[PDB]
Amino acid sequence: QANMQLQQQAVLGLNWMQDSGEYKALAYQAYNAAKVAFDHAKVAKGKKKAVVADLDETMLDNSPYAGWQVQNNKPFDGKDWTRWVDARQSRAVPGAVEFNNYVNSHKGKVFYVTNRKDSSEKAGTIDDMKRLGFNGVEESAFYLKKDKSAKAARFAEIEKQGYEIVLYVGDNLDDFGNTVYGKLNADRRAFVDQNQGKFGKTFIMLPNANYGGWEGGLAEGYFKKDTQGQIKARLDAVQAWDGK
Amino acid sequence: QANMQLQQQAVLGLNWMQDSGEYKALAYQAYNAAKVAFDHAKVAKGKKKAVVADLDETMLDNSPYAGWQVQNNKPFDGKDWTRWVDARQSRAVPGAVEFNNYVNSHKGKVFYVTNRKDSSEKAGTIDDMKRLGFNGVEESAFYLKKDKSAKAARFAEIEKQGYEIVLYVGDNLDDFGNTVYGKLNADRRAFVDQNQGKFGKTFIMLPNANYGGWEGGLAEGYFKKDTQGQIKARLDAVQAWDGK
Ligand SMILES: [Mg+2]
Ligand SMILES: [Mg+2]
Repeated sequence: QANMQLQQQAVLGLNWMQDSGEYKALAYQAYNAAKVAFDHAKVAKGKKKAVVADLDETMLDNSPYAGWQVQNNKPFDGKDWTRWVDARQSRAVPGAVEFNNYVNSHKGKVFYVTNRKDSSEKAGTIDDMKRLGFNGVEESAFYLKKDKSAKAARFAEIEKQGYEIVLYVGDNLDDFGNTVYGKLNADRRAFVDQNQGKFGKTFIMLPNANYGGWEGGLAEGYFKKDTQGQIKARLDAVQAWDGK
Repeated sequence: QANMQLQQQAVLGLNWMQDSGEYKALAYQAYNAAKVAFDHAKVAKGKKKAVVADLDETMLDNSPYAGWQVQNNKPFDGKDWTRWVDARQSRAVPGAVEFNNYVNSHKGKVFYVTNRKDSSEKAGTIDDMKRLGFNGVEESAFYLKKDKSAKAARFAEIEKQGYEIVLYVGDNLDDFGNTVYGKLNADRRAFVDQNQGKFGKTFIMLPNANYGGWEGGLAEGYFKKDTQGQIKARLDAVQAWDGK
């Protein structure tokens, strides 16, 4: 079964994210850099400091859902995801709560720009964030997904309210704008090169070895491929020594 | 074959490290934070600024060796590794060369504290670093492995020469000292919590989802286990949602 082969390929990275001190250190590193950036951030007169944050694998830890997929040879499925969200068992990414709370209590506002669904996933999301200790989780802080997954229009909506976004936090390049949304990894790496100086300053990265736009970035129409095609795409993407 | 099962479990993380812009951004983020830390670093009178750096998966990219293991269902093997090192095809971790060169040209010195072997792996290592554009790769910059893999004694040797180490760079917690060398992941995460404020300041982290002390940290005597035991240890480490 290709589905088992697909989820087994995620095991080592899942162990790293769930179990390693190294992952935790990377999360602390990101949020420590984020505080410094925020502290230094200069905003135009008349504007207020905004911080834009992704949720999944940035502030909220959904790794147990991935663990359930590994244990049950399951592809990603929307109804399964909703059930996870409603299960209200999300954990916090290390450092995220303290950073969020720091911003909101020091002349800033964190906005949660997230592709959790506004219709069916808002309630579980807000419940979890409250439980985990995130302050300022009132309804208006969230820009949840309606139809589109691209985020720039939501960022623009925030700027319309007289905020200047000083920082973007995420685990996916698409958490920083639309430049490479739906693009292959060559283009995505190019964007990173073009913006090298922004990382750990304006664009704050969290690690995610399990899923993301980089996964779709492995091949044209990757997400339209069947499990075998995705497996083939992954294997074809491997850069290998000739052993000589 | 358990060996195939062992290497297939690394595929998704390998795709992420080799192909994603996200990995590249994390590397730039680390080295950008490192420059800031270095710039701000205050050293006691009479001392010179030292930066201590790991090589493998910190400054040097050995991912093609991992790709060769995946393609050939191979465990890690020392002679295979030496052959890789001598192949002189190492790549540079994004941002590492520029950071190294910045330090060495701004009143500092990068020392390479590495478990590449002083006897058999020095030549390939220095050749690659020269080719990749690292400055200051004279013999005395390297503290390569003799017998012991623990690094603190080498850090101490650097401090004996009248350097103060302002920064440590690595992908493994053991790149920061001996506190959790050979320890399980619970202890390793505890160290990270105890030192939360140092990450992205004094301790600079690079991502490695493929291997490390976190892998040994999955179970008591993990590295003494046969391939199946390591597979079992990995699977047992999975934290999973109950699906309800
Ligand atoms: Mg995310
Ligand atoms: Mg290393």
